[PDB]
Amino acid sequence: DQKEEELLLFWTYIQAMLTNLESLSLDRIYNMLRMFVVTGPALAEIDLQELQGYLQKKVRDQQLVYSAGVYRLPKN
Amino acid sequence: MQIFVKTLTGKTITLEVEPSDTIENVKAKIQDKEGIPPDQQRLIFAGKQLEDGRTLSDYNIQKESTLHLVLRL
Repeated sequence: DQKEEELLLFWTYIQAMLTNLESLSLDRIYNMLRMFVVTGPALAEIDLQELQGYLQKKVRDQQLVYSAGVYRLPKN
Repeated sequence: MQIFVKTLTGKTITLEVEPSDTIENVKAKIQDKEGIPPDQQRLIFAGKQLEDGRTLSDYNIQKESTLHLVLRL
């Protein structure tokens, strides 16, 4: 409920970020999550492995591409 | 029983509590440890912000659980 709505706010936030920065490592996206926690605190418990698994669902669903150690959005 | 409160600096403080303690009272014990006023504290567990009137046992928080503290202005 809280976690889920805020994870949606985070995804929207990250897509905008990727659109502008082109690509992002897992580690930089994690640093972005930790800053975002202040805005939506229901994400406070998410750790690096859980974030990775969340991003991997997006890769399986072809909403992100993963290569060269970085995540990218499909070209639009 | 023992619980842990992790702040955004990565600092982990440890608390002596009972299952019957309110979230209000947990925030009073955080205040005693860090000087943070209770009204500024948001405590996070199982994807929720914890309500002051409710108890740890109301949220099924067992010993050794970690709460996450995120402060507001």
